[PDB]
Amino acid sequence: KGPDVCFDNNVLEDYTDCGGVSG
Amino acid sequence: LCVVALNTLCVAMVHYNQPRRLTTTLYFAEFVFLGLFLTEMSLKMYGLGPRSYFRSSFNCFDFGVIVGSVFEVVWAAIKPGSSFGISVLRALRLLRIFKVTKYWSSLRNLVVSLLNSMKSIISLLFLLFLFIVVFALLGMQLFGGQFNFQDETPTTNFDTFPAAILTVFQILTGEDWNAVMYHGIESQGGVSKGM
Amino acid sequence: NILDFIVVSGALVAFAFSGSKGKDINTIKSLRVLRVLRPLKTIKRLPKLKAVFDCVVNSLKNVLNILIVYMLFMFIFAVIAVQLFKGKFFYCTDESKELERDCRGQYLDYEKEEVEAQPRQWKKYDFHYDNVLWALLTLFTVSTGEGWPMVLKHSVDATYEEQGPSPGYRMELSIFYVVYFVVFPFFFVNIFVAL
Amino acid sequence: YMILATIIANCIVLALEQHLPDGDKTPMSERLDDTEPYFIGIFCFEAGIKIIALGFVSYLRNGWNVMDFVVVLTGILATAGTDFDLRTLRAVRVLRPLKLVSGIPSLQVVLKSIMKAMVPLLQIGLLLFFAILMFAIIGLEFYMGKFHKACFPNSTDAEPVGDFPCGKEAPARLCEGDTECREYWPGPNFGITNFDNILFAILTVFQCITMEGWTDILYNTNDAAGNTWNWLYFIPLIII
Amino acid sequence: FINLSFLRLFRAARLIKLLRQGYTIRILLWTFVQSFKALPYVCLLIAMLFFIYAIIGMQVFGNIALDDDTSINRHNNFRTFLQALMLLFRSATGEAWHEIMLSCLSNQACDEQANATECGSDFAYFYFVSFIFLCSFLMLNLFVAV
Amino acid sequence: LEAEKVQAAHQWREDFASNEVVYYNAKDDEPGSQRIKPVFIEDANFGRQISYQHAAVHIPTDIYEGSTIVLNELNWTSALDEVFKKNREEDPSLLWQVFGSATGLARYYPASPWVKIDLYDVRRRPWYIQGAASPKDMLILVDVSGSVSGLTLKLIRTSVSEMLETLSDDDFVNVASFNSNAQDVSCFQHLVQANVRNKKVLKDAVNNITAKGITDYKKGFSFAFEQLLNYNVSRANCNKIIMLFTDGGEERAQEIFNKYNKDKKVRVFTFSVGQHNYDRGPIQWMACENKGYYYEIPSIGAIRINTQEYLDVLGRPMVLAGDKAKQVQWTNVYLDALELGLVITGTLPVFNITGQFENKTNLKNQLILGVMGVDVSLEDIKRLTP
Ligand SMILES: *[C@@H]1O[C@H](CO)[C@@H](O[C@@H]2O[C@H](CO)[C@@H](O[C@@H]3O[C@H](CO)[C@@H](O[C@@H]4O[C@H](CO)[C@@H](O)[C@H](O)[C@H]4NC(C)=O)[C@H](O)[C@H]3NC(C)=O)[C@H](O)[C@H]2NC(C)=O)[C@H](O)[C@H]1NC(C)=O
Ligand SMILES: CCCCCCCCCCCCCCCCCC(=O)OC[C@H](COP(=O)(O)OCCN)OC(=O)CCCCCCCCCCCCCCCCC
Ligand SMILES: *[C@@H]1O[C@H](CO)[C@@H](O[C@@H]2O[C@H](CO)[C@@H](O[C@@H]3O[C@H](CO)[C@@H](O)[C@H](O)[C@H]3NC(C)=O)[C@H](O)[C@H]2NC(C)=O)[C@H](O)[C@H]1NC(C)=O
Ligand SMILES: CC(C)CCC[C@@H](C)[C@H]1CC[C@H]2[C@@H]3CC=C4C[C@@H](OC(=O)CCC(=O)O)CC[C@]4(C)[C@H]3CC[C@]12C
Ligand SMILES: CC(C)CCC[C@@H](C)[C@H]1CC[C@H]2[C@@H]3CC=C4C[C@@H](OC(=O)CCC(=O)O)CC[C@]4(C)[C@H]3CC[C@]12C
Ligand SMILES: *[C@@H]1O[C@H](CO)[C@@H](O[C@@H]2O[C@H](CO)[C@@H](O)[C@H](O)[C@H]2NC(C)=O)[C@H](O)[C@H]1NC(C)=O
Ligand SMILES: CC(C)CCC[C@@H](C)[C@H]1CC[C@H]2[C@@H]3CC=C4C[C@@H](O)CC[C@]4(C)[C@H]3CC[C@]12C
Ligand SMILES: CC(C)CCC[C@@H](C)[C@H]1CC[C@H]2[C@@H]3CC=C4C[C@@H](O)CC[C@]4(C)[C@H]3CC[C@]12C
Ligand SMILES: *[C@@H]1O[C@H](CO)[C@@H](O)[C@H](O)[C@H]1NC(C)=O
Ligand SMILES: [Ca+2]
Ligand SMILES: [Ca+2]
Repeated sequence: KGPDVCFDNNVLEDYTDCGGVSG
Repeated sequence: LCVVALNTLCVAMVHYNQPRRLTTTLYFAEFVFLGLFLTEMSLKMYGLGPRSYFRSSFNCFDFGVIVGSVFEVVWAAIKPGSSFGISVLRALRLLRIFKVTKYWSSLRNLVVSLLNSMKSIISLLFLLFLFIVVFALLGMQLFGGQFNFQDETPTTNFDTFPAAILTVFQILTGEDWNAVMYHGIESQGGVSKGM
Repeated sequence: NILDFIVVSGALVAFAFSGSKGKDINTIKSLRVLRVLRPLKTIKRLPKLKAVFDCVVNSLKNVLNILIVYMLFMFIFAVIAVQLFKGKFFYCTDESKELERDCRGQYLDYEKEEVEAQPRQWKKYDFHYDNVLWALLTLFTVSTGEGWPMVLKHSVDATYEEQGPSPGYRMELSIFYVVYFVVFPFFFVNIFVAL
Repeated sequence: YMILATIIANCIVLALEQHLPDGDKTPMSERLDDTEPYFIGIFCFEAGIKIIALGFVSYLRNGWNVMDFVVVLTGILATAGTDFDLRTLRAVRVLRPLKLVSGIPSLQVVLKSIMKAMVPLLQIGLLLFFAILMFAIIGLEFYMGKFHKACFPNSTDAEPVGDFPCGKEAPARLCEGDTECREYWPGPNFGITNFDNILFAILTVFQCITMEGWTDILYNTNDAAGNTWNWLYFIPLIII
Repeated sequence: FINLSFLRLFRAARLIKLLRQGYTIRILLWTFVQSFKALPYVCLLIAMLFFIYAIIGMQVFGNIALDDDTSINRHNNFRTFLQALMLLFRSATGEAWHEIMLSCLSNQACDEQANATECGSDFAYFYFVSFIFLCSFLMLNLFVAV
Repeated sequence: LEAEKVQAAHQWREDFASNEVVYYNAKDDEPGSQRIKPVFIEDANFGRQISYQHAAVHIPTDIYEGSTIVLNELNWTSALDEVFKKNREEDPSLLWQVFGSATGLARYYPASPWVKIDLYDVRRRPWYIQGAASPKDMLILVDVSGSVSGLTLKLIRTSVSEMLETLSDDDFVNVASFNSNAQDVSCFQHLVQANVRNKKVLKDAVNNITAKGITDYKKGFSFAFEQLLNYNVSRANCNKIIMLFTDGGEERAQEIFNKYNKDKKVRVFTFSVGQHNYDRGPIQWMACENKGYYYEIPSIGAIRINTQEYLDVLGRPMVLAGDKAKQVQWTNVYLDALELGLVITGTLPVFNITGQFENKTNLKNQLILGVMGVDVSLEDIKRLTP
């Protein structure tokens, strides 16, 4: 039996920073 | 001549971690020297004439150096990064020292003969460059992509054309050519096969 | 006879200072190594050795003008190299860090499969271009041909005034070294032999 | 001047190629590979015009024309070659930059002038070869298989701790710590610089005369058999 | 009892026996050898240069501690006259003369048998540069004389 | 709660020269701090000597204490000692209470000296990993084309082996390799539970790969996306991530990303491994477009840090969920690093909420400050069951 908690694909996530623009 | 000597002294004092006052002083002295040299190349060109001024080869060199210095100055403001270093070439204007001596004729005749056979010099240099290119292509075919060893890939490899031509030039100079030979032999199989 | 005078006076001074404690031991060492000039006394006594020494000195005087020109060109190249490479020859012990403030503490050295704790220290390359004298020494080493691939790699990998190296950052800078090899070891040194 | 443009473009195409290990290829590699048969066709057309203008065995009487014909023939064979033994034929396309030597007679005259001063050097090379051979033989008589001993710790995994030869007791270099000099270890430089047979000795002597790493071989002999007499082999070798 | 292994060289000498067939190598080799034997004082001057520089290196950098993974070690050092001459010849040909120069500059760990605890000097710059220049100049002078 | 409240009121001093920080660094016999010499009385319930007067701080070998981030952490974490003491006061039978920061240092109570080389990293610990992010459905794509041969192949193998160590029994992982043809590195063919046996099998399989062929990103990504849509077998039904281990390429393949993940339901993490001059443009573009991140691994020393940082990306939905995403979780029975035997650790993440009253920063508040943990020994459970 797996955990019954899942946290992903939030609408308010920024995700505007990568490792490419910074460096 | 004294102005050129002072310019050489000013440009020879640049060093790492110099005081900011010295940096600003040199920055302004570069402009002052450029303006002075520009005023000595216009007054001497009007007092001699464009055809008579360009007759001497060293005056043509001076004009080229002045144009390059102006280009460096304008290019060092729109994008201040590194710098070509043409402003140092004015130190060659100290070659006027030999004029007052008895060795002016001997040193001037060597430059006259060098300029006389310029096409031969260019042809010889181009033939050397062509042989270097041919050997670089041969090295690219023989060892291109085969230098990826278990440890770090050597910089002196034959993967790209610039790397291959640098390797060929270094082997021509003769420094550490045995290391490149060992790397090639290891790439081709080792001591057993590929020797 | 002047040289004989320095030899004798230095020996006498060393003997006089010997009969005491180690007063200025560095001066004692200097006066001790001064005694090497004893074989030089043989040059005058042997007429043939004096003649060959005179011939060597005459040959040296025959190329003084070209030596001066070569030194001027080398100084110009050294100044250009200082302008291009001053401050950029610093590196951290581990390649992960790029700044002096970051190169502090200890890191893990993954060599010879032992992963040892090694101290991080912001060092400078052995042959650099911080000032004109260091550039002259580096260019002399390059002209001799020993270890010039290392300085070529360091120059190519140099990034900025106070930043650590990055491989293949500025490859075009190799042109400089190529030009150097075209002008000094190849050209200039071959006109010494001819002269 | 249209044939010279074909050559310069071919040279630029050759310089733009990139080689990757184990069969990997960049898209530009295939893009440039697709350009080859137009070059081969242009070269074959020019060769055909020169043939129908000059004949055969006086067109082939010129060495540069012989080189051009060999280049175009190898290219044609590569085009019609599906077999995998084309490496010795695809390595001929590096002579293409030499074709512009044939197109410019001034470069031909310069090359003739530079190469006419190397014939009297040939005898020197012959003498040089003799010297190398002689020294090689001497090496083969003294340093045959002397660099194969190393300080293996305990024959656990046959991994030497130091990259220097041995001599068991003797004036040669000894092991420190818990190591013994067991038989067989490739050699100083991956086992390349040694005097096992005449070919290895010749290669080592040729490396020595160029004064590149000769001191490493001298030190290897010194710590393999003592430093009393090894200088008498290398100093005359370097000098001569 | 007696270490006798040099006699094999005699057999390796048979190569010289076939050097007489060539009518253009013998006349050149003999000519250059006879010119060499006519100018011994140039060689004497070069030998004096080597002697002086070897003695100077002995006096200045003699007591540098021998360490591996460096340029002053059991193979290349200034300890004895023969070792100094070997170092000078190695630098004259040119292998790691810059590395040797860096290996002795004013701050080297000093040997545990000498007197001074900090031996070595920054005089190695001038020493090595002048030695290289003078050796090259005298060798070129000998070449041109021959 | 106390850690969040204290860290909210932080001034972030840029210099610590005049006012040094006072803390007891472990594993000890520099300007910016002053150390503490404790008494270290020998105590029962622990196998070693401990001191209840303060809390010890462990900093990894490759992380330099005295940096601005570390000094600020040692500043604002000094308020946890009072809560440590109070928690012990309410329960004298309490084992280690630890706070592992995202910076890298762990502050644990009671103070005790640390246990050759020390490779311990707090962010690699299972109790930190289970609370740093929710369970996941990792799928590792490996570029095994000709260009990766040499150093950048053993580096990729080591990176994959270290990445597998960040999974647990609640995560599901699979490893696939592609060179103009995609395939599985082993005989699993679908996601596995990523337990000890499956992880060992995958490590053995990835240690035996060879580099040859021409890269084709389209086929590899199609294989990965079709593998992540199985639903025939047991999975985690949580974070779906494709972790790409390559060097460089000239193709970004908008077609595959548009076809498979149109609504961006699968994150893509891309790693550039080795020292090379290949084009990194598409590698970073695929990471940016798919809610992922871009990492560079140029040597072995960068393997450990870069293979653990992706959990910062996966923690954004948890921190943006709010107080509902704050539950105590218990790890599997493992062996304590401080030589205490078999223990289980409670876990509770800590959020960075500086200036959240005005709701204006919201930029670095998407990451966790760290993870709190408390150790429960199996001997206590045995004692509760006579
Ligand atoms: C919790 O989140 C808050 C904000 O949401 C965060 O507080 C912020 O911390 C950063 C530092 O990480 C502060 O940044 C200031 O401004 C710049 C940007 O970092 C710094 O100047 C240099 O910046 C470069 C890169 O931009 C950097 O490499 C360099 O080291 C910096 N310093 C130099 C060159 O000296 C400032 O130094 C930095 N600090 C100042 C100005 O004091 C933000 O200002 C902070 N914002 C707020 C509202 O406080 C906090 O750190 C998060 N919690 C944790 C534990 O990190
Ligand atoms: C145109 C081209 C012309 C080419 C001409 C070439 C001329 C130069 C030739 C140089 C040859 C002499 C140098 C020999 C190298 C010595 C190598 C060596 O290690 O010898 C030691 C050897 C025994 O080795 P050891 O380590 O002592 O014992 C343990 C291993 N057996 O043996 C010993 O125990 C010591 C014996 C060796 C040292 C003395 C050898 C005689 C040298 C006399 C002077 C040079 C004679 C030149 C003869 C020319 C023809 C060969
Ligand atoms: C991070 O470091 C800071 C400086 O090292 C700490 O700031 C210091 O905290 C002290 C304790 O609160 C203060 O001492 C007293 O503060 C009261 C406040 O009203 C005043 O009486 C005085 O300022 C002071 N009294 C005496 C007798 O010293 C310091 O003033 C204060 N600032 C300093 C030392 O510059 C932070 O507390 C620390 N962070 C944490 C979380 O502890
Ligand atoms: C062509 C002619 C006109 C030039 C004459 C010689 C000077 C211009 C050169 C020769 C010595 C050079 C000096 C060589 C050594 C040094 C020391 C150097 O000082 C430092 O490095 C201090 C910084 C530090 O090390 O902490 C500054 C450059 C300076 C004086 C150089 C400045 C330019 C100098 C004075
Ligand atoms: C007698 C002379 C002419 C012999 C040498 C001929 C030079 C013109 C050759 C040898 C070195 C070559 C250089 C070798 C290395 C480089 C750097 C390189 O520049 C790049 O930007 C490479 C791009 C990349 O990083 O992929 C290619 C040009 C350049 C200077 C080459 C240009 C042609 C050079 C200058
Ligand atoms: C399991 O996955 C497959 C495909 O990934 C699903 O589709 C079935 O595939 C099998 C292949 O042998 C075939 O029965 C049919 O092509 C598909 N079945 C259909 C369309 O009913 C399959 O539905 C998934 N689930 C199960 C329980 O098999
Ligand atoms: C002919 C004699 C006097 C040589 C004088 C010309 C020398 C100093 C010139 C000729 C070509 C020049 C180089 C041409 C291109 C570049 C690339 C640039 O990004 C940095 C400077 C650098 C590397 C220049 C340095 C100066 C240079 C080497
Ligand atoms: C006297 C002859 C050789 C003329 C050459 C003089 C110059 C080039 C040489 C001669 C002796 C040398 C000095 C000898 C010893 C030392 C001690 C060292 O810790 C610093 C450098 C210093 C001070 C040297 C500097 C360079 C020096 C002054
Ligand atoms: C292995 O090492 C031991 C001591 O370390 C020593 O007896 C010997 O070198 C080896 N033992 C053998 C060969 O039995
Ligand atoms: Ca060399
Ligand atoms: Ca690839």
